[PDB]
Amino acid sequence: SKKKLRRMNRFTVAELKQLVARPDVVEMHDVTAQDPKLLVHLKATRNSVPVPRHWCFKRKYLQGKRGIEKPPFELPDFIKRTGIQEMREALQEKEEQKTMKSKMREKVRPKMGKIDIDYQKLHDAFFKWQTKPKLTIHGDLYYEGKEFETRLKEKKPGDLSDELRISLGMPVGPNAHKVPPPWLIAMQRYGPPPSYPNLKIPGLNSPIPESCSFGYHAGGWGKPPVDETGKPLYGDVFGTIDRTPWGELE
Amino acid sequence: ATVYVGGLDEKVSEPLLWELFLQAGPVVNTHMPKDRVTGQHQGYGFVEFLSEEDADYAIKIMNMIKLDVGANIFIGNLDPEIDEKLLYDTFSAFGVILQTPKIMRDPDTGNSKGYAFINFASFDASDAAIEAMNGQYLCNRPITVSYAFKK
Amino acid sequence: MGKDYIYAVTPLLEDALMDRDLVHRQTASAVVQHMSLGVYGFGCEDSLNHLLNYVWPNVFETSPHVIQAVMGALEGLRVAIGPCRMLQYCLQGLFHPARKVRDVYWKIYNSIYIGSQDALIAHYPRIYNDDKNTYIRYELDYIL
Amino acid sequence: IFCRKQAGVAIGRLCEKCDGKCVICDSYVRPCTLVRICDECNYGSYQGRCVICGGPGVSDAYYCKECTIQEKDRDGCPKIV
Amino acid sequence: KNLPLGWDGKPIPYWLYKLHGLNINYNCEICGNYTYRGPKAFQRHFAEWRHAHGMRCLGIPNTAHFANVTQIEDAVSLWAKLKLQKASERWQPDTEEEYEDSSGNVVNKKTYEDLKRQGLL
Amino acid sequence: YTIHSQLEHLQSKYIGTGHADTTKWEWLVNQHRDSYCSYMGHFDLLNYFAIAENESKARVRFNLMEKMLQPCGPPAD
RNA sequence: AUCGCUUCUCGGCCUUUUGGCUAAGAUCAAGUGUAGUAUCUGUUCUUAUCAGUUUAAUAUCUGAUGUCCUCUCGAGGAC
Ligand SMILES: [Zn+2]
Ligand SMILES: [Zn+2]
Ligand SMILES: [Zn+2]
Repeated sequence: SKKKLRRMNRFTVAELKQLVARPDVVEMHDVTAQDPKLLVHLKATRNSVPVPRHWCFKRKYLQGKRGIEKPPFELPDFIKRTGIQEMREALQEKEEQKTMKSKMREKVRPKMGKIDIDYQKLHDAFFKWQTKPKLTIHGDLYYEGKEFETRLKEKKPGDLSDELRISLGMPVGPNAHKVPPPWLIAMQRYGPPPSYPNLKIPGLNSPIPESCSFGYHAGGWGKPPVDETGKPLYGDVFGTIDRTPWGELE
Repeated sequence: ATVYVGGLDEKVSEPLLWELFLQAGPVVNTHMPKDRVTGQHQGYGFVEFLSEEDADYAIKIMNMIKLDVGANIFIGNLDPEIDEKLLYDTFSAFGVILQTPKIMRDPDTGNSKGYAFINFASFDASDAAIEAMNGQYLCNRPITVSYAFKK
Repeated sequence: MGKDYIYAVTPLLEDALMDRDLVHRQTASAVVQHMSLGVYGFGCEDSLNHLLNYVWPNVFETSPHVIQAVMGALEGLRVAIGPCRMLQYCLQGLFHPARKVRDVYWKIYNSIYIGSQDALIAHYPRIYNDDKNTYIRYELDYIL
Repeated sequence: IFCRKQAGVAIGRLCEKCDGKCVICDSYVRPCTLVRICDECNYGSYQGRCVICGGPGVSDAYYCKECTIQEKDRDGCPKIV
Repeated sequence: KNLPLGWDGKPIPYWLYKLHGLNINYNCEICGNYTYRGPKAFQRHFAEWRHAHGMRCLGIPNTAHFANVTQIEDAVSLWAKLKLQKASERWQPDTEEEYEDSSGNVVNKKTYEDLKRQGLL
Repeated sequence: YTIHSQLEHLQSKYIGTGHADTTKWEWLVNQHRDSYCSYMGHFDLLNYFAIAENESKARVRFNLMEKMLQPCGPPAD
């Protein structure tokens, strides 16, 4: 059987992985493809965009979204601001209460111009406060459940939030610098990361944030972690042109 | 690698949990796989920092981070510099807190003299917590905890 | 004059391209088609890129109306966003193991090719030459 | 189904039912360019007919401006025969 | 009957078992000759622990480049050429960064500082 | 499938299209021919090459149209 | 046995509950073409390899299911 001899040509995934110059790509079914050297060079080209997930799957595209409950669409700010939504809510409640007979009575004797919402409110929303939403650049196809995770890949340590500070016990605002969080405390106590560490903690492995305070009460920097010989735990826990665009509008 | 997120706070979201995991080291997994009914946090979670010493020091650091048959324990030499939710979470590592720590502070000012009492879940819970923190490292004035007196 | 309301409307189309139903995605795709043909040439290409990300997954589909509105969205989006971007979306699945995916990508690439076959000359990849053929284009990398 | 045997210089026409839409895009607006058909779907009893209805040629089939932006109007007699 | 579990811990019915194709087993040599039923199960295992451990003890990190390479000699030759390429594309100032002595002849950074601080340069 | 009568009429209509089985050889050779037809058409890449090598426009286009015949090696098998 | 509290069960009130009249006051109740999608609903699948067809891989489809004695597809053995 001839398909079966080409099937003996159907090399090993290790055959591929070792042959190829860029081995990240090589996947499962890659090998049953009539031209895997091409297929892999393509998939390893720049800027190209891989097939969706879901050609394998037996379930169709978002029949997996089937299960859940979902909250209605959330307007743009600059359209809420102009206060349309409340007009429409009010009209809704009115006409859900009114009864059939009164409905037809209003059909025959209309409440002409019940409401108003003036222009320049609209025209200023759409022409004076309209703003760029959040867009995703070339390549990042949406697949099922992708929104299931709001955002990521900020491995940075300094990244703090204000609700984070509040519900962790630390300060929000201009004091997010001079506030070493409750995790920098044990950073100073027993350290950062064993094999990660490429993060320095502010006031624990970094210097004083602007106008920090040394002391051992609540609200200070404490003992910047140092050896018995004086060298800090790492780094320095104590602390020791013309970018104008050419074509731009007035 | 695997760390028990104990006194796992209800609304303290797994997103900022993983952001603190990163702000400490290898944020590889932050998970509190909860009750199949509730959705809120289930008191103990798995936080994987893919480096063992990373998770070790991250744990030493993110401990104390501020996330009726006599099951009340007296806790003195008390740190006056704490908040309610943070103190409750610290006490709750070994049990529930059926009364947040009532700090016996003077009323003239609003600054404490260093004592409190806390209704935990169990008397063995007050035992274990008061044992691990008998004389041990409190915020500024070292802890001293045991079974509480009755007033 | 859609160059104004394109931003207002995008987060509603992305909303309805993450599933709600067949007809939901069929209709959001038609909307993308007409936005693209209106905003041809006014620079709102980041927004149509963003919506490509959401339309392209429906490429494997079966219902006639649904896949048809999808293909329409991709011709509109081809003039409005350019044929590089869409040749890159169509690169990897030309030579795929399967045959359902090979066939959809060759359907698309056929329609991308018929219209605007002459831009692509500067958009094709670099495809190395093995033993008994020559495949690189040295014409294009003469220095000067 | 399409004729598509290549274009010419003979204008097409519309019945009055079919009055107004583009030939393919099925629009109703902004028509820019006139339609041309082939000799073979030009001759005889097919002189001056509706490319769509088959009705009598009275109004002029036209090309929606989208169809001209994408040059889907450079293929020839699109008669559904 | 070997019927795989459901959430409610019963046999999975037969057409469904065939769909999921549990019959097919994958010899993962990295995982202690562990062998897997279910294909996506197999695949996720490459980032699952047992594979992670396998990697660590193999002496090669659990980076994606080897995922779906299950035999260990293949893994080591793969990571061998990978090592070679990483060392290549590293810019190493020791062998690249190069220094002329005063005498109109050139050496590298390393040898320059070597003979510099052992008393000539 | 009368759609297909029309569609392999389309394959017969546009030299350079494809179908799900198309081979790396047909693909890359068609793109290579198209590249040549446009180097000839566009009056300026012709100057680019004419000037890059030291040839002259007749020389240039004669080479190109000779190469147009087997540009990417001999065929597949 | 008596007193009190509680639990359950049962009986009795339960009019505290059918706005008056006439010619029962009178009368009566009328819609698509095409396909096709999706959703419900109903239903149907352990069998043992292997060969092929097939498929991205499964699957499907096709095809048979060690000899000898012997006793009751089953059994002890020379093998
Ligand atoms: Zn038209
Ligand atoms: Zn004709
Ligand atoms: Zn007509």
